[PDB]
Amino acid sequence: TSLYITAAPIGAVPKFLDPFEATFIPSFLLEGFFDADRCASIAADLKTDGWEVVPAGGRLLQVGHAQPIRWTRHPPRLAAPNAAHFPKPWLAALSNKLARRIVLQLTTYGWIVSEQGDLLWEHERQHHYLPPALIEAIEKESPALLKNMEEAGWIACAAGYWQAGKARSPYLPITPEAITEETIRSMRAGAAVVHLHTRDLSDRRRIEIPGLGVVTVGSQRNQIVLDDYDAIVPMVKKREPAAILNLSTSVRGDRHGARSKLRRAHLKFYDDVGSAPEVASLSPAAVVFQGGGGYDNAPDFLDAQFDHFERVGTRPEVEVFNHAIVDNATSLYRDRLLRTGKPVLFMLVAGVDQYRRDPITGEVEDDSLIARVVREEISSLLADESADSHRRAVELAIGQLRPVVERLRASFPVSKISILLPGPMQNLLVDVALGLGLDGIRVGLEDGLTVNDARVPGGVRKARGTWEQVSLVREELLGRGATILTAAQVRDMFGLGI
Ligand SMILES: [Mg+2]
Repeated sequence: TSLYITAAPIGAVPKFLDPFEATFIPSFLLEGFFDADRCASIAADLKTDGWEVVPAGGRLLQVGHAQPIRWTRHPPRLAAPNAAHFPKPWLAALSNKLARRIVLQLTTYGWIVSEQGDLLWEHERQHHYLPPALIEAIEKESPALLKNMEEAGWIACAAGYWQAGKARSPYLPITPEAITEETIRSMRAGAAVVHLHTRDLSDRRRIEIPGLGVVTVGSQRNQIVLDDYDAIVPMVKKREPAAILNLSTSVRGDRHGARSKLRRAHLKFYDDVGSAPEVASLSPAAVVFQGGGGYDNAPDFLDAQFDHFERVGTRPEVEVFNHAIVDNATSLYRDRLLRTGKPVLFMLVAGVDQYRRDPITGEVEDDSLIARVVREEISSLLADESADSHRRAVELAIGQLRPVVERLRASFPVSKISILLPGPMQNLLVDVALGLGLDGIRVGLEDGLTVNDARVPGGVRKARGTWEQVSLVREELLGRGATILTAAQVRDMFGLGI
């Protein structure tokens, strides 16, 4: 059965990282150049922005970065511009796990893999830091590598604060302009539908630290930003009118927003475009992440959502986070879902651990589509990094999902079902989707920040963008003999935007 790709370029969780910014702040600058409370307040802000305290033992490579106050008289100029790189044999000296650790960190900082599998940094400035734990691992596995790095200008550091960029990407789009650009690139790479979030950047600010420059903090909080969509919707459709926009109505990060009209205020007729958004998310039960941060979807709220979607001509995409949603969608909300138009759309949020809470006792229990114990087994299998364990993992995933797909298709014979998986589980994505006879596959920085790349040791790096993940999933699908639908084909067969 033919497939359409959904691109999900922004999401709620990951953050943008500027690879030009300092990634390490030594404690001596913070404690020496500010008084006790100002030093303490900055530090708290760094922790809020994901910086972590590290002891001495790290390495810092810096070029053209610091302004004057191994410094001289001025920061060290031990590294000549454009000279820094990690030749493939440097990384091939390491175990798979350690090589991957390094590549993942440097590609978070904007380094790229060449066609020769070298790691390159293609700019004339940087302030890139590796923590003591990593340097220790390298010194144990390959003392010679560390000496090569030091000779290239990787310099020992004291204690301080490290911006690892965990769950960050230098390619995450968080502005209307960046989101429009990525939306268009993902479509050109082959995505038929683009699933969007916006972010509130109103709290961003620059902290200036002498002997280092400026570090930028801010929540980048997931928020439905009406002015951003007022920009994005026409900006996209002036260039690509075929765009099938699927707007998040989620209030992840903000549970108090879950009853508000705001959750449908971006689902309006956009005059500049002559249309409402094609698709928007709808979850017919509370979404309670085992990891925290969920949001309710109350029956009265849902009634209002359905009325609104029907009125403006937006097709719900049912976000199947949990078994509660399957139960509810196939029973009480069945006829309401048919009213909003056929085919009814579903997205299996597979691989993400979920609770269901008992209203009476307040106790929670597992409600995941892939039961947590099974999900945990799958993760363990994927960690074996073997064909034999991968095959077992696919069986387990398929085994858990098959009854869910059968129930959805039994209740909704005219339906389209897609799947997503979190980044570290995505090697299963194609096998699982094809194995289940699904109509679609979703990828993007919302779900995972990485891609496989056999050219580089360790085999894994940060994606260059959602468009790249789209490109790679499209290529794998085509190679398996699959048919990929275009936006224009998806619009027609789904009867969307009408
Ligand atoms: Mg989303």
